[PDB]
Parts: sequence; structure tokens; C-alpha cells
Amino acid sequence: NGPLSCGQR
Amino acid sequence: VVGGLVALRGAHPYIAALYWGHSFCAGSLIAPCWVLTAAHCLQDRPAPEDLTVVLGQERRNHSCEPCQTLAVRSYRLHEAFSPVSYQHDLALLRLQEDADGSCALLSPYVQPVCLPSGAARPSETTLCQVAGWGHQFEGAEEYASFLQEAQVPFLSLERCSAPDVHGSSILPGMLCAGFLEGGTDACQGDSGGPLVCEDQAAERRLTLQGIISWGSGCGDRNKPGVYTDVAYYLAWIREHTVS
Ligand SMILES: *[B]([O])([O])C1=[C][C]=[C]C(C2=[C]C3=[C][C]=NC([N])=C3[C]=[C]2)=[C]1
Repeated sequence: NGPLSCGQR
Repeated sequence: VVGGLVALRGAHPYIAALYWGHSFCAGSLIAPCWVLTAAHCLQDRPAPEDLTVVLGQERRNHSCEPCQTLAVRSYRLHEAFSPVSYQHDLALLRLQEDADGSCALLSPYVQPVCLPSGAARPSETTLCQVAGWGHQFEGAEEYASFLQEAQVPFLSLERCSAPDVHGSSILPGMLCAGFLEGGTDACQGDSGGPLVCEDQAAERRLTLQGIISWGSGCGDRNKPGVYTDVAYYLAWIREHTVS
């Protein structure tokens, strides 16, 4: 599924 | 930790255990080849060769199926760390890669934690989880065997600095969390532990915001734990994590 992003949404 | 309960096996993928000589500390996987800990853990400057890092552990010093053991190739203490004030209380561990060029081998039990946004303003309302294998009460005889975690609210610097809390002891780069009422806290043996706090602006809603640094007495009244403020050090972490 790939990584879940660590970014501000 | 005091006032907490045993954490679920899949509950703490990020947490790392650090062993050397007679010593122990915890830390957080913030990238596959990098652990963030407290500098005061490595105050005595042991040799990387003597350091053993174990990822994916649930029971302190217990072998397990998801567990992964790793050597440490080097580590960096923050250049301005003080063993007296504990200001700037953080350190980076560079994990040793294997022949395939991998360090941590990610899985559901072993995964990095997101770094903090930093720009967003800190709030008292924000809630955090603190975790560790240290003393479950003050005067405790041994370290916990199963990882404990407990929920604690963030505490504003202006209220932690206030003279009824910790006063002049709270410096730039530090942060506090816990109930002024007491009861829930990290304790001795919890050094280098990750404080993970709600971040409404983050996609995972959860980021590493503190490193377990110091306090006064396991869970005492009016005395929250003091943590290294990870967001304060983003630039330092980015800069020495290219490395
Ligand atoms: B460590 O495992 O290196 C460590 C040694 C001594 C003390 C602590 C410690 C104690 C403490 C008491 C009450 N509140 C807090 N937040 C702490 C943090 C760390 C750790």
C-alpha cells in the first residue's frame, strides 16, 4: 500500500 | 513508567532498546538507519562497538520472533549538551547496515516514527503517550519486563517554567508533559524514551515530540516529566542525519 506520509495534511 | 499499562505488541513499532555493558536506554527509530535518544544516556561515551540496538522488542532483554538486533556504527551527542542542566539532551545513533545495505528491516513491529511538524504552535490540550521499560513506581526494585505506556497531556512552557512547577530549571529545547496532579509519568530507567503526541495537522495524526530526559521522583504531585523538545531540533536532526 506504500508508506503513509509523514507530512502536514 | 508509572500509572500506565502494558503496551500492545504492535503498539510500539518505533521504540528501540539500547544495551551496552551494564547499561540500558531506549530510543526511537526516526529513519531506517537512525535512532534518536537522549544524550545523557551516552554521557560516559561508550564505544560504538560495545553498543547493541534491538528493534521490535516487547520484553526487556527478551529474545523474540519480530526482534532485530543491530550494531551501531557511530553516534553523535548534541554539541551543546550539558550533563548539569540536561539542556540539549539528544543524540543520534547511526545503525550499521548489513551486506545488502539495509539497517532496520521494516515490518509491522519495526517502523520509523514521524518527526514533529515544529511550525505548529504547542498546546496544553494536546495529549501524548510516553513509553518505556523503567520503574513502574518510585522505589521500584527492578525495571519492568513488558513495555509500559501511559497517556499524559502536554504542558506549556509558560506553565512548566512557573515557580510552582519547575521554575528556572526549564530551558529552551525542553518541554513538559504530565498531570500537575501527578500519578502518570516516566521514571528512572525510562531514559531515551519517545513521547508521541497528537498532531492534528499530520497525516498519521501522531508524531515524536519528546525524548524522555528528566524529572523529580516517579509521578510525584505538581512535578511533570521534562522532555527534549524534538521540534526545536529539526534542523539539527536533518543536518546530522544526511551524514
Ligand atoms: B535513565 O534511565 O537513564 C534515567 C535515570 C535517572 C532518572 C531518569 C528519569 C527519572 C524521572 C523521574 C520523574 N519524572 C521523569 N520524567 C523522569 C525522567 C527520567 C531516567
